[PDB]
Amino acid sequence: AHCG
Amino acid sequence: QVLVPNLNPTPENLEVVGDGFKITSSINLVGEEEADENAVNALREFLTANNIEINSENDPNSTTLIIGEVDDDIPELDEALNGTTAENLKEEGYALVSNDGKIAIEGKDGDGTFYGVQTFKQLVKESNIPEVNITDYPTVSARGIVEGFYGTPWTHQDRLDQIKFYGENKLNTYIYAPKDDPYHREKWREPYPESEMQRMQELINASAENKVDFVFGISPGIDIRFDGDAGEEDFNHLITKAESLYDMGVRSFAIYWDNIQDKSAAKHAQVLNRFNEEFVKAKGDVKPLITVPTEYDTGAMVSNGQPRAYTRIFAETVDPSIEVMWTGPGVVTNEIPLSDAQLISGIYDRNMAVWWNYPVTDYFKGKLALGPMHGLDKGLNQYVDFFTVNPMEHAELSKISIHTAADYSWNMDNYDYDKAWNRAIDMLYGDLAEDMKVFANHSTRMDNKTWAKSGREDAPELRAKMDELWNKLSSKEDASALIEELYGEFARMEEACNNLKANLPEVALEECSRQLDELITLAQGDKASLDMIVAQLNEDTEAYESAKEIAQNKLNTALSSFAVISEKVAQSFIQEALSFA
Ligand SMILES: *[C@@H]1O[C@H](CO)[C@@H](O)[C@H](O)[C@H]1NC(C)=O
Repeated sequence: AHCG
Repeated sequence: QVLVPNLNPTPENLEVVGDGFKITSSINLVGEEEADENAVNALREFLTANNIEINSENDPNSTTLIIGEVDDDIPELDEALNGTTAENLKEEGYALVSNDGKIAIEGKDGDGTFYGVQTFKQLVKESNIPEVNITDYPTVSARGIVEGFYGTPWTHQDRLDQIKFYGENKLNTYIYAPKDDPYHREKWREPYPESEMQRMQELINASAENKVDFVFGISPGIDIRFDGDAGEEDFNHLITKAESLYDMGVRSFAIYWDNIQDKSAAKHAQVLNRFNEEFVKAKGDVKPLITVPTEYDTGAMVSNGQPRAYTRIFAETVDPSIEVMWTGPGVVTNEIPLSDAQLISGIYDRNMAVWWNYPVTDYFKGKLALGPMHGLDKGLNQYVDFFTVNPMEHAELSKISIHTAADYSWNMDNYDYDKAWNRAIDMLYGDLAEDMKVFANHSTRMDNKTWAKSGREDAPELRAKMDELWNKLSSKEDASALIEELYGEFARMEEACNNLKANLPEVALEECSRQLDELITLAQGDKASLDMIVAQLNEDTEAYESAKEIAQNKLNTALSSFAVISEKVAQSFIQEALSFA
């Protein structure tokens, strides 16, 4: 859904 | 006396040498048959749009425009530059002289001549041009955008508009890598359907037209096989895919390893080297291969000043000619200080490329990122030669941040983030600039309160007055002057956002309309919050109880809104006011  | 208008990027060397003059309604064009085809076309569109005919024969009573490259033998150009030359400048540089009814552009190369025309286009308002001597050239050789965010990929019209925008701001790079394009990553082996290839051809053509290096990205780290027949076959899928885009005119390639489970450093680097030798070098006219390793922020790359396992092996193996990108100290981080680029450039024994995750908002989609390049060291060019920003899924409002990235990458040591931010909004928003600054001022700081934090703080001057007021109250000082100052600020917040809602074009409005409604709500809530302070000072409880419900009402709306804005300023003020004194 995104990085990190 | 004609003044130098807003320029972007800020040219390296500019002096005014005259009063300025008005360009005649018909001009002598000189050197267009030898000059860079794309430069000349850009110049023709501009002239057509501003109703300037081109003479078919020389007319001594009409302005004369001479254009050409250093490496064209055109003496009328050397004569008109009047001792100024582009000969000695770095690639993409140019010289521009406007004096005594003549404008001369000499590019170090064609890219240079095109950029010279862009500056020419920016200097003319209503046919008037200042008389100036310019020599100009970039700090960083590669400057642009990586479309590499998560969420709704840009449309075809979004990207064509973006590409025209890059050329106008001397950005020379666009990396196609949308995470949610199934053919980029999820299904990287599959060829693009015929109709998508027609859209591709259009983007490539527009890129060439605007001197943008269209980089075709591929992300096969999801499921790529490395060994035996399977690794052969998977490797040949990269070749086939790059070939079919080469055959349409693509001359830059990227192979990305970011956000994948497989951490086979050696195999990743060997694929790169093999592609670099059997494709990039073999073709001979293809630009250096770009990559991102699976470890791509300092935090994930380095432990106690020493490279991690993946990074060490990857750096050891990857060919020196390949550009390697990293995002800086974290994935989304406040700063890239010089010392961070020094460390990482050291591990790779090469100049690095930056993948800057701002203004991307895929990690916190409720907020717009509308601030300037901020926290990037102005000496980064000692260790960085390739600079790219990851924009938002909102292409139009990404323009504000990109505008400032154009200034920082072209003339980095002169870069003033506040001045650059102001100029971006002034140039992009026109009659509405003042009001847009008021709104955008509250939407520069990205903070998901976990691991993503970056950008200039939200409206710092207002936060300072608010902070100051709580001191004047807890310190029993006369605050009445500060409260009138603050009432004024909140009224203008409301005024500006109502004006934008009424007057912004669809293309901007369709991207931020929900955040305007949010800031109006908060402004109204800050106003009631002051009414609460006023009523508390007057020991007037009726007015206090009434203001308090309105304050809670506006706050309740913001916390349940999808829209996020001014979290730590306009929003916090209402939360502060609801905490006694
Ligand atoms: C990692 O982080 C960001 C933010 O969610 C995302 O935009 C980007 O695609 C990811 N990849 C890289 C190389 O930053």
